[PDB]
Amino acid sequence: KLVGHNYPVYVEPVVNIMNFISARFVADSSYFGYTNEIMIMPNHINVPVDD
Amino acid sequence: YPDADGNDVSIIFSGAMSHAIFTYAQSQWNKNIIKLDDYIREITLTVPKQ
Amino acid sequence: MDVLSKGSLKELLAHLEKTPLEEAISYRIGTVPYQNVLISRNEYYNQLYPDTTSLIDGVSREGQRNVNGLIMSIISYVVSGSGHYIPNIGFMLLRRSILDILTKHDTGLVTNNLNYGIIARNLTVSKMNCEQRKRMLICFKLLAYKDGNQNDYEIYLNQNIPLKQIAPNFIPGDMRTVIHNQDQLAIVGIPAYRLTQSTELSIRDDNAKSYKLGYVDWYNSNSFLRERSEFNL
Amino acid sequence: ANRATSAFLDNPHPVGVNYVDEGSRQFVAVAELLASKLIDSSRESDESNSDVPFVQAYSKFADDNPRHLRVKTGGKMANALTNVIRSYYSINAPAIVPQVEIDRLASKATVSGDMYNSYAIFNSVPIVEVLSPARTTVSIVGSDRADVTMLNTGAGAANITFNFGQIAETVILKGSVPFQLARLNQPMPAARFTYKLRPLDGPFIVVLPVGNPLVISATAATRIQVPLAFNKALVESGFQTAMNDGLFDIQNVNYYSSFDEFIISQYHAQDGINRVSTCVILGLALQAYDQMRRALPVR
Amino acid sequence: ANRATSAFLDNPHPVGVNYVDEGSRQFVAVAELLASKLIDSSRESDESNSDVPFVQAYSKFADDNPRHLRVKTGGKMANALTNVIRSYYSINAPAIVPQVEIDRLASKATVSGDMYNSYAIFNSVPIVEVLSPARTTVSIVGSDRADVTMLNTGAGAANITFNFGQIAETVILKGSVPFQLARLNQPMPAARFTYKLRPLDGPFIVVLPVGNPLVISATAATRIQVPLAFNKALVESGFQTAMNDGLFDIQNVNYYSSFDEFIISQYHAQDGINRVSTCVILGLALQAYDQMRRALPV
Amino acid sequence: ANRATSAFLDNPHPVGVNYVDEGSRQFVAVAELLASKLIDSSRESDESNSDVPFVQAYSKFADDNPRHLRVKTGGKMANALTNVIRSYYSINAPAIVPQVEIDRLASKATVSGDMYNSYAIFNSVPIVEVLSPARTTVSIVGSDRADVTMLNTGAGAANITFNFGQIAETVILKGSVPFQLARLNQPMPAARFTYKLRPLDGPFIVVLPVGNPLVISATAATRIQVPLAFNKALVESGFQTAMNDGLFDIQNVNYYSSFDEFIISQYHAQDGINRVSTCVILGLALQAYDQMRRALPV
Amino acid sequence: HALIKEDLGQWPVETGISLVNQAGVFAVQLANKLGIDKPFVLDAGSNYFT
Repeated sequence: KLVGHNYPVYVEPVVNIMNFISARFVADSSYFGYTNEIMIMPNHINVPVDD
Repeated sequence: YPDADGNDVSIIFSGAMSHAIFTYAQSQWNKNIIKLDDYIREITLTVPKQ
Repeated sequence: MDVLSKGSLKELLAHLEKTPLEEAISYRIGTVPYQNVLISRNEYYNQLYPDTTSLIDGVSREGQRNVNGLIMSIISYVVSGSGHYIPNIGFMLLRRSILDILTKHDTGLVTNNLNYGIIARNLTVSKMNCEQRKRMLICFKLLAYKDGNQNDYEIYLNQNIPLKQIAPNFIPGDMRTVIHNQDQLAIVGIPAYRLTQSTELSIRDDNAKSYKLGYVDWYNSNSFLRERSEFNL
Repeated sequence: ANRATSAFLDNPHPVGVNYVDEGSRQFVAVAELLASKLIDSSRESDESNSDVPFVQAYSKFADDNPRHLRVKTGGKMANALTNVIRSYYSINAPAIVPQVEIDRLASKATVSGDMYNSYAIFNSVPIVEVLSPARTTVSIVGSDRADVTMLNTGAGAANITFNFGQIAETVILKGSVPFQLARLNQPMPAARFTYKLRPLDGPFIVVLPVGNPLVISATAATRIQVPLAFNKALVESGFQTAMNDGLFDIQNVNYYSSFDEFIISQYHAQDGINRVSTCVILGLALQAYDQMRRALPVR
Repeated sequence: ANRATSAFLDNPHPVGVNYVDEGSRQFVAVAELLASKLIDSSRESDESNSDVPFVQAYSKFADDNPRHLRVKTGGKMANALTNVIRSYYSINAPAIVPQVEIDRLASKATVSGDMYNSYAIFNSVPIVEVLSPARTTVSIVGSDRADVTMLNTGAGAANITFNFGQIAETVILKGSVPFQLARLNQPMPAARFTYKLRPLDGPFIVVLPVGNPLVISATAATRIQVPLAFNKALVESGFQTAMNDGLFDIQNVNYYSSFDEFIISQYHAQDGINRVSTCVILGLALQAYDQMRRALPV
Repeated sequence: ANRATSAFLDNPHPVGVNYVDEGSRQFVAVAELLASKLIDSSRESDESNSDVPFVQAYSKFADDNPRHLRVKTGGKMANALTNVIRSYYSINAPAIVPQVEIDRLASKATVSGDMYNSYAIFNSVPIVEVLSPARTTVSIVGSDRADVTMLNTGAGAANITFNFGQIAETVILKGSVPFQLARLNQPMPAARFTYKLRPLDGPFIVVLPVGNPLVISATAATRIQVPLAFNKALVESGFQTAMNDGLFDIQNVNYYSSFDEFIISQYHAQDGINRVSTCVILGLALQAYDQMRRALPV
Repeated sequence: HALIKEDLGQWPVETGISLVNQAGVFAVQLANKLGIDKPFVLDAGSNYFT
């Protein structure tokens, strides 16, 4: 019943708000402190960085 | 500053995500705030004809 | 909607005093009247419903540029709620009240040549109800007494016997007649609860039904919206 | 000299000049929005075996509660929508919907009646005229894809003029056999299968050798400004539904196979720019019509 | 006298009579509903960068969790959906799916298998017969847009009789050059480019002048009751998929270019109203087949 | 022995060889996902009377917040998408966009760049050649529906050879009159209206009687591997907008009426397998172009 | 050097657990922090100095 429940046409606004925050959490990860890629390198290698 | 209607618009410095989440929440609640006359019209359809 | 709500002669005359001629003239181009048309009434019939268009429908129609067209536009507003498209009448004339046009010589309009029989035929008096006919006869009496044509109005009533039975009992220029008048002239009023949101077959009946159903909503909300634009003029 | 023209471009009847103001445009947009809710609620009602979703949507659409004894046809909103559709199609159709009813029905939902937010692409190929010499036969067939069959019986090669309307953006020509086409007063290129043309450049000339016939297949693309809610699939379905119900049965009007033929034909007439705006509003109205009739069926 | 007819209207094969009850109709509706969620789950997977929305949708459809070892096939629902499609096309195709399996699959989701909620417009042009006199050539080609090319080599003008049947509602005729058309026992009007006709009115006579050939383009619109979930774009795609996948390769059956041609041909056959209901259910089944197979190719 | 061939199959121009790597494929898939949200936010904003959904969607697409006095161009992503479409069409088009910009834009959203998840059916008819003997005239018209008109003026019946290639899956032949068709060096069957053939079965012989023209109508279906988000309605709209905007205008390139004809022509050319892969990526890119242009009319 | 930072808090995520479940749980807490979980209207017209 939980799996097969369909969203009602007149959904409560709180559901829409939470879906908006959930979408932002996955789409914009840097705002919330996690990323999908890291790079580990030795110090003697010089790479351009955000200055 | 005032808008075309009587609402007051605040222009402030704030974060992008806090602005998006707050303003979107305002729109969702504002959809269900209706005038009393429109509310009376909705009830009259439900109640009997007299 | 306001003009159709008046139910007494003294209310109707009071409304015409405050209403400019602009409200009796439409700025919509409309369609030519007296046209046999087929309209869709799907609540009742699958086929198209024959009907004929007329000036006393609730929809604006093209009007002539003569004086006859302006008088017909005034009467149509009283009996149907909408005027006709007569372009570039004049700023000075449009500011004058409707009663000023009908009952005063300062306007600059000449209406002595009007034929009351022709005007009635152009307005399809045969299709008008008792309330509409009484309103039309009020406009004729006001025009007749302004022009000194009191005898012609009486002779015209003699020819049309059914119109004589419902003739209003008021003499223009006498205040006593207006005070004691007991006529009922309300086309649109607060509906009896039995009225439903259903269509009507004829063009006239449906448009009149639309005004009746929307009167309750108009009554509650017209004052604030009028004041929101009227203030700071 | 012989002249051949597309059948659907001949004599476009005038369109209505009423219900094109800002308030009337809002009414059409509201009807489309409320009809979409009606068609969705009927799906929910069927799935859940309950009339609650349909009663809520029908009451919003028709301002009345469904009753078992009566017949559900859409109410006053349906009556106005069908009668305004006839008004758009022809100037002979009357205007019988009062402005009070239009204003009342436009207040049901808050939308912007802007018909120029987006664009749509229409595929009718306009062939205004094809001019051929005495000893050549030219036949034009089709609207979505125009096949022009040409046969030369004279001794010498014939020059045949192709005139496409100035409105269309791009025309692509493909022949059964390679042929030579060039602009007026321009050198003839080598025979090739496919040509891409802009009709605004000028009339085109096709060289026909004596012998086997040459068939040219024409396709066109034109962009017309439309509202964002425009859906060509729904608009086309509504156009055929209106024709079958007899909504377009008006005196001294022309009939078309699709809405694409209608909008392109009216564009190519004089005062076409004024005519297209009314046709777009009619397209949205037909979209609302199709969704309303499918939700409320009559056998 | 020569007779010309549309190629797609010739000899419609009998359709199947199984799986057309209330229980089987809800099975097709459930398959359409659950196949739609299978396609929509792929979009949800991209947003969350996870395969758990697709796993949930596949498990409901196939009664089993997907495995990386094997190709996703859809399970028992896919096997049942494929077999009922075969049975709908021809009476000779076996009805191999048990009722109990249809019973169980129809209980997965709540639906009403009512196929008369809405209507759809089908654009195939039925030309039952074109009767032409001697010394005239008539060629009928096309289904969505029928082009009729007529040439007369005789001394005088010839009369051509057009019969569009009784099922189609509206037929529009457009000519390369203006021509004259009128019903039986009616005066002939001035030459005009476009004619709007109702096939129920009767046979139509066209004057064919001697000289250059005259070509008439025909477009038709027919309304057939269909369920609310019908989508012509998805039904047409499913028809091509089923034909390529060999679901219609049965003995003594006819083949059609589109579902538009298939449904109109059976409509115009004798006692054709029986076939229309079965063909509509097949269309909904093909709509589910198109979505299920696009999500799970095999 | 005269030879007739389909117009759109003639001389397919080479396609671009850039922006086809795994990193570039992710950019096209990301643009399609972000453009789809852009068109959905615009529709929601109009009804909801609040512009917050559109502002968020535009910020993701353009990396800059919308401004009232500035044009809604679309940002770097819109410029990048326009130039990549130019490179796909021809090998002579320059590759302006650097690889660094493509990689930065592809990181905005996470979406699999897989272009072999699903399939789409294409309806162009590949008549490679129609071989006819002397005293017979053959004309081929059309791409979606191929119309082959044959007329025999000789003394005896003639044989016309049909070659439909080996790429198309099924071809359905309909004739204005019943006709005989059989494979090469195979016994002829009895005349019938409709033939369902497999193009790989081989070249087919058609017996052409003497005196009356015979018109054969051809319909084809081909299956090509495409990403699951592929929508044929949106790709076709993007194709025509791309041509009208003029970014397909390069020297020595062939022009086609639809994306259906464009992809089938490249398939039938030499090394058609490699060409088709680039065409699919172009189709998804055109799908994003249509959605973004409609949302932001520039 | 100066910079502007938007601090919405730190919300660690786990790789094994589904992100949608974690995003939804974090969504409830974020809505409560911003005060948008219940029906509300903004009253900020008085927050000014002249």
